[PDB]
Amino acid sequence: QAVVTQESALTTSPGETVTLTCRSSTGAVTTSNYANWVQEKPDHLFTGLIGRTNNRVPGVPARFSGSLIGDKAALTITGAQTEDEAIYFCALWYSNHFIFGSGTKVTVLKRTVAAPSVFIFPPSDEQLKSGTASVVCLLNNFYPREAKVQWKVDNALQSGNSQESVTEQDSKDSTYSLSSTLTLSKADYEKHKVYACEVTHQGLSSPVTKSFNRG
Amino acid sequence: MEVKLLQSGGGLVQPGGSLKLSCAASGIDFSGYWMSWVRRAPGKGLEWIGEITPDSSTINYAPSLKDEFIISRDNAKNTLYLQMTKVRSDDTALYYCVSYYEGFAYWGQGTLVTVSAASTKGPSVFPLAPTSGGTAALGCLVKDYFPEPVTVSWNSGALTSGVHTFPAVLQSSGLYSLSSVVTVPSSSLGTQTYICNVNHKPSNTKVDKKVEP
Amino acid sequence: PGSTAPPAHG
Repeated sequence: QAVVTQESALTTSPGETVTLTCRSSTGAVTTSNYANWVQEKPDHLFTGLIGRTNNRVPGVPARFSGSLIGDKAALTITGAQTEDEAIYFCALWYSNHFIFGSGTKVTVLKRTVAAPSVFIFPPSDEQLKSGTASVVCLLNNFYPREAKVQWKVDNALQSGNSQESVTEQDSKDSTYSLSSTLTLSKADYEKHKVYACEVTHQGLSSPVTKSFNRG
Repeated sequence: MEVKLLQSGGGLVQPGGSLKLSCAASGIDFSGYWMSWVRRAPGKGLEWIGEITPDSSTINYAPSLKDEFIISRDNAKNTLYLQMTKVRSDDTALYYCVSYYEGFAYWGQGTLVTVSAASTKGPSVFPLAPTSGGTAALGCLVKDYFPEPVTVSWNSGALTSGVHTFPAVLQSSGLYSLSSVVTVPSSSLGTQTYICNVNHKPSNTKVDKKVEP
Repeated sequence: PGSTAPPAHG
């Protein structure tokens, strides 16, 4: 029952400075919280960067530094490199246990922004013949990674009934693709008529909506 | 000497069962190191499980997990142990042992623990039937299978470019669902046949499915 | 009694 909070995501260009913050729900973050910073690169490669607020793990480059800014813990990456693109987790010490924060996705721009191509797929008639309907929305070849998918049935926003998946960064394109599935009972699916996927990404100046009607 | 924390243990375990994970240290004086266990679950982040001092005088746990895990070590065997008891779905994750050097300094390769009462089930494979600027998108939905993994190919491997097989998601039913997608010229929608070849080895299931407009 | 490597917290 302590929550450590961080920025969802941060975007930078190679050579600029990134500042990540780490907040405690109890109150101010002090040196008695011994803020720890851990990095996760793709394929679950974890690296310890900082421990005890300020102490670097030996051999970690000095361009990573830990500090306190006001009532929070902070990791600063000065001159962030393409190599530093990763998820950064902070852990705060609370007397007898560590709590990790939810992590921050730091992007180091290696290419131009690419708007996703958005496609929508209605349930197959085969899957309908069983008691389930799944509508799939595909966001194809977009950069950077940050994207939002909203599902809407007859103009109504949905919740708790969708799950999404993302590919790893493409070898060639540096892009991502995303697949979101909305699952309904064949009855729930046949009760309403219009199924809509709303996509927000930085390469789209306004949200894109892909929609189909039943039949 | 190159350092290495070699982990062993893990796998699929039924709700309420118990597991023991081992972490053998190589290349350091294991005897003078604080050791710790953390875990990484799909929708969650890193979660700290606990730590133990080199002499085992002190063993600290996360309050929410202290009645489920037991950390121990045998310095003569250079090994650290994590004992899991009465496990539940939320314990599904990759578990890591870490060596403290001013921070989480040294890490093991990770051990996957999957907690589920689900039975082996082959997937059902539904089409994702097809358009953007002469480009069309089609695919297959590989739904309701257990356990992981699944493999997906297109046209027996002859089709590869423009292919994205996505990570599976775990549904509330306890079964996995996965999607595989390909973009192609829409020219081709009527002069090429597209088939996805799905292999779920755990259940000896192989299904070929044609995607048509 | 040998040393102890510095822990991630104090």
